[PDB]
Amino acid sequence: STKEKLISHVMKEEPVGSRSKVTVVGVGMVGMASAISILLKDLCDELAMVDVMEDKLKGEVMDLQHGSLFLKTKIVGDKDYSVTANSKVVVVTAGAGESRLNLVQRNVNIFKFIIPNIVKYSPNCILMVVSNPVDILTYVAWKLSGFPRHRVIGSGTNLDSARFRHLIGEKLHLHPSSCHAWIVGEHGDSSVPVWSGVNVAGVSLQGLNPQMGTEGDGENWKAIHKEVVDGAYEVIKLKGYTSWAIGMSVADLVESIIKNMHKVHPVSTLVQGMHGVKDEVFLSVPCVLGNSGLTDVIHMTLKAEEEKQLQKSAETLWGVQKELTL
Amino acid sequence: STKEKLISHVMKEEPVGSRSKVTVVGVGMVGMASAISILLKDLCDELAMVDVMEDKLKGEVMDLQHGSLFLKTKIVGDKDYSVTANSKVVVVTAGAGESRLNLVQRNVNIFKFIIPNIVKYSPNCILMVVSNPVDILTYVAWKLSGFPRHRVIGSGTNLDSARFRHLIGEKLHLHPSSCHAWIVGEHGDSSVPVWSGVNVAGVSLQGLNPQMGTEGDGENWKAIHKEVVDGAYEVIKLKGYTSWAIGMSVADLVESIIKNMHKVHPVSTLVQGMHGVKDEVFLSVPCVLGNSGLTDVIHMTLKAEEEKQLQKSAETLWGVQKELTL
Amino acid sequence: STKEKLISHVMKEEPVGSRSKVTVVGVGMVGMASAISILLKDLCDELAMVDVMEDKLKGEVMDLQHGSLFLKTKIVGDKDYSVTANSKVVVVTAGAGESRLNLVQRNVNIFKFIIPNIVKYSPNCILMVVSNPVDILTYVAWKLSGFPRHRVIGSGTNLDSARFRHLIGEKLHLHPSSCHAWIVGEHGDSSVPVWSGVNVAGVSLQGLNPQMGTEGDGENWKAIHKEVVDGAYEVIKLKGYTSWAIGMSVADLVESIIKNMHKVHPVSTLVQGMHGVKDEVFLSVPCVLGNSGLTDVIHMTLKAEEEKQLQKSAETLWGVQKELTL
Amino acid sequence: STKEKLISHVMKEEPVGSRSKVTVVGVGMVGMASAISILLKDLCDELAMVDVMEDKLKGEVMDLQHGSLFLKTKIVGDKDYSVTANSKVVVVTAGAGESRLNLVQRNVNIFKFIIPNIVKYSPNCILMVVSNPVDILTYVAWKLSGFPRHRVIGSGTNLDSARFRHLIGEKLHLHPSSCHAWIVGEHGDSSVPVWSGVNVAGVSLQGLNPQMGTEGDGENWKAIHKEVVDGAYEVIKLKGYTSWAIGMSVADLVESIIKNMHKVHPVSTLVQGMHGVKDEVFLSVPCVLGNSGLTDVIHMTLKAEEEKQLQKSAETLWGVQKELTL
Repeated sequence: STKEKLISHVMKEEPVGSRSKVTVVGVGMVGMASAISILLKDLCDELAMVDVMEDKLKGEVMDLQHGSLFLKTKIVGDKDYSVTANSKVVVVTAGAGESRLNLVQRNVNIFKFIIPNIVKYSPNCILMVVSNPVDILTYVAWKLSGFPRHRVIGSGTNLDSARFRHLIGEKLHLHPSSCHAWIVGEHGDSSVPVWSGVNVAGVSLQGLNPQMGTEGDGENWKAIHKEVVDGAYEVIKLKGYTSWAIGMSVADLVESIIKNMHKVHPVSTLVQGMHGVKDEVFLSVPCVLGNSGLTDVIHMTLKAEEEKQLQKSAETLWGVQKELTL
Repeated sequence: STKEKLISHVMKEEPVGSRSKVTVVGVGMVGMASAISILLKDLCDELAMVDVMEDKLKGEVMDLQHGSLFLKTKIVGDKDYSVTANSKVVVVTAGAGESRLNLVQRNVNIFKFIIPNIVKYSPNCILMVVSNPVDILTYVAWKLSGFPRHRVIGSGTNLDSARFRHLIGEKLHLHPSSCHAWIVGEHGDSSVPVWSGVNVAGVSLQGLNPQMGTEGDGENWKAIHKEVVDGAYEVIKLKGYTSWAIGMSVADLVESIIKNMHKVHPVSTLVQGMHGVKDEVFLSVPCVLGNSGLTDVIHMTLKAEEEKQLQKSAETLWGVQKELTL
Repeated sequence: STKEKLISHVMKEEPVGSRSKVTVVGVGMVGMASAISILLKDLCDELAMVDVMEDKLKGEVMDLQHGSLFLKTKIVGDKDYSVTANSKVVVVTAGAGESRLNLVQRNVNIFKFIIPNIVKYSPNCILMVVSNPVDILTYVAWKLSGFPRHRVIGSGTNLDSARFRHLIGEKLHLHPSSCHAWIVGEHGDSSVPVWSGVNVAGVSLQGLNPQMGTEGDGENWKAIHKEVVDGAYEVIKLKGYTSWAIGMSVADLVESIIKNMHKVHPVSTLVQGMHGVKDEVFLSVPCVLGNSGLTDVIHMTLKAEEEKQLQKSAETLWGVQKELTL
Repeated sequence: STKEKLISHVMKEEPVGSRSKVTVVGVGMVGMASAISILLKDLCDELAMVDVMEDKLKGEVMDLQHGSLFLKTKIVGDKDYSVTANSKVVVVTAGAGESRLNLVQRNVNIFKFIIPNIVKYSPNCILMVVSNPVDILTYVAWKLSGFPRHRVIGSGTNLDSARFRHLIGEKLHLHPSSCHAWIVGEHGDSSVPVWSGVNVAGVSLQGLNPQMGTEGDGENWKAIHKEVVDGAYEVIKLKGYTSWAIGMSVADLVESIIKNMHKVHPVSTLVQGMHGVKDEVFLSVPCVLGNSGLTDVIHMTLKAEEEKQLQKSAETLWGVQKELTL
């Protein structure tokens, strides 16, 4: 044949195979936005996709294969989980009148099928849980997977902190990366915007505006936080989905892991014994991320009323968790 | 306020404003895939979006604004075309039992509204036409815009040539960029896969397989070409749309223009007087692209039966064009 | 000829020419490290070099031209300053028993030849002064150039702040970008490490260690600062030059300008009227950078003894300046 | 301490350690240009340096450590080779009236110390030999290392082919990546510019100019080749060294290996049994590169007088080799 006339294999032993392999579970818009952001940034040597909707999957994966010229990653995708084998990272994005309990249980049924097959072909992978709710669901994945605490991570408040920095940048006319601000705790309505850490170039903003975040504030910084959390709702109440920002925040998280940067990200993780948290639950706090997974946590010096909010959420979170069939 | 306590403006004169501004017309999946690929690669200092579907637009643009932390481009989007002002590139992606004539006329009605508003706020912009059919539609945009030939470009056979190189890479187990092959002419069913230029490292493949592309071929290289053109149909017959590969091929085209690389891309452009083409029509041939737009065309040495295919398409293309209300 | 047989020019009007053009004045190791970092990161569409040592220049520029395949920038270099024409940014790196006064005057003689030729071919360029001393020398360039305050920038404490964040990252085992800390004022021995702004994820370090930076400190954070400033001396006392870190910090500064990011960098600029500074001198404070140049300055809330250090430096700086022949 | 108050380690087991580790042997300008290009492009998670000149080394490595903020790689450097442990790639750059025989033997003495220590801490590393002469020296490293053919690669004609494409781009006013041309065989004076493969967009140039490369050529294409090989000499006869282009060509080679791209590069490798080559020697031919190393070779269809040149070089190369003390 032509291939033979043209090429002679000069390697005796079997190829070592991919080494930065990432798998994205789920091909809804959140998976594809995660996948295309990962590919566009050259973060891994192989990207695998997986979902129960076989046709939808094959169309996504065929489409991305067709751009292989502008990329640097091998792309695979299949319904069988042997396609995900030997991943370093597995980003889980599969998802959901009705009760929160019960909406949670369904999402947990979904995880019951997925996790075992992931563990089966990627025993040493790091799980990065992305589907909502993320705090409880990272927990589910963690006990429902057997992995050591450090290999099970929830995306937590990463995007919201990003979104919070973006909104603060627009108010100030500064690029987002020059505005520093952190949102922690339970992702969504009950998250904690830590006003004492909001600074530009180490200059405390609350320092310049002591009422920042309170009812005495003449500039309604609290509404910015509310805007961050109403984020997904406003976008979906507009184009009927959310994806882009999340996908970019996923690739950001993944780059920190695969390049072993020891970078600090607000992500969801086991917080028992932090800030008075009694129960075994997951919440976002600043965490160190590398290729070992989540290696370290940062202890922010939180005021009493902020530790309190974190304790109340853990109770609400643990309320639901005790009701779960795992 | 806090901003004032913190920041003092030390520039007397008005800001010079964005200088690499790109606008993507249309927020279907092709526009967003073009937009997110452009943003992920840091290609411009401002990306603007525009579409008649105001709500859908605002949701897309709000979503991408929310990732501004991981990006380096200012993002705008509005229904009014003053938002597109001062673009360097305008990528047009808006689109369509029924006759091809009439499906074309509708797409041309769409262009009649769009083009004038684009020309109005970006008199010196380069148009890159992407919606199908692309050959006739780049033509429409060109006379319907008044721009000099070089500022009006059709994406032509860029992605298909890419897809062709990808498929050839999978057969050979080589990265796509090491397999060189060109598809020219009218985009779609009647395109020309130039077998004499198919090489790896300057080694002619047809040289090793003289029957390449013909009925005497023992390896059916012709079917690879057919696969490239059945591409969009197979993907859509699977996930119900196409986007990813096109978006990446758009950003590739845009990078070559904005960085002024004088790079060679197979794109659609005026071919009258090339290869015996009599009529005023657009087809893909290798073209030089820079920040001036499309500066040069390459004359491939085509065999007679390949010049013939290009002439027949131009007649079919000019058949439809003469019927158009412009 | 072959070119003609192969290519036909299809553009009637003159090319628009380069639009992100950067010029690096000086081909010592600092210029080349600036140039290669700028090129490796795709920041501009044309990089020009210039230096009085014609042969050395031509060898540097020929060498970088030879890698044009892995790059995306046009590369020029000449002794005549018409080669620098139409730059957006001009990074000035040309440089020097003896008195500081007199070492300064020589560097100022050097600037007297260079600046006028730069202004001549790039009337609207932004100057980024890099050679030491940088605070006085940015000043020299500014009055000796006629440009509005915002188009004249000194690299100030950018690298030192970077180096400070790197050293803090090694002590903490965190990536540099997760450790935030600022050094301001007069670059070198008398710079100010602002301990109140040193934080990881908004968590004040001085908050955890109240003695940070003082003689009561049980961890000698002051020595870290001293290490940052002894930086260039220790490296040169080892390999006989410094370049790499500076070059990377230059490209960082340049990217913020050319992509119009409105990002915050500690750079040297006019500080009269800031923090009790009476005299017309330049020092590093957090500054907003975009494609307009230096648009905004940040007012850090400095303690009295830190405003005092800045005032004393300005007097020492203005001591020398009043002695200069400009 | 502060670190403790701030950070709690939540990982029980030992970190997995770096996974894309590259080591550059040698801190002359070729090593640093290789190192800074590798770092600027985010290609590995750890870059190690090594050289017998301890002080020079420590100054280079300290300098690059100081830019860790703008980078994503951990940087190490030491005289002891345990610092190079667990590298995926080891780029060897250490180097040399007098005879070629004897200049070769000295370079081979140098390799005798280096190779064993490399093999000792990186038993499964891929060697990429860069120092001149490269063809014989890759050979030396190969038998003098014990590695399987595929883990021992010479940089061969990579840069020269790049330089050849750059020069062809300047003549044609096309970006280098759109001009395709290959130089093979023994690197330097006796290399083979394969005129039949010189094309733009699959269009044979020799096709348009049948005399290309010969004494009947009206455009002296042969002189372009001579210019490529006189490259290093002309640059050094100007600035007193060469580095930049080589460093960029090294990072290009390294990216293809670490991302497992299966990309085609003209590199030096065992050619016995190719094109009539009898002897055990190394020359450049198009080779497939991935994370397994050099997996495949391409058989170019060379005319008889081009196979002859390759055979004559192998004899000249094997002339010297038989004289070596290994």
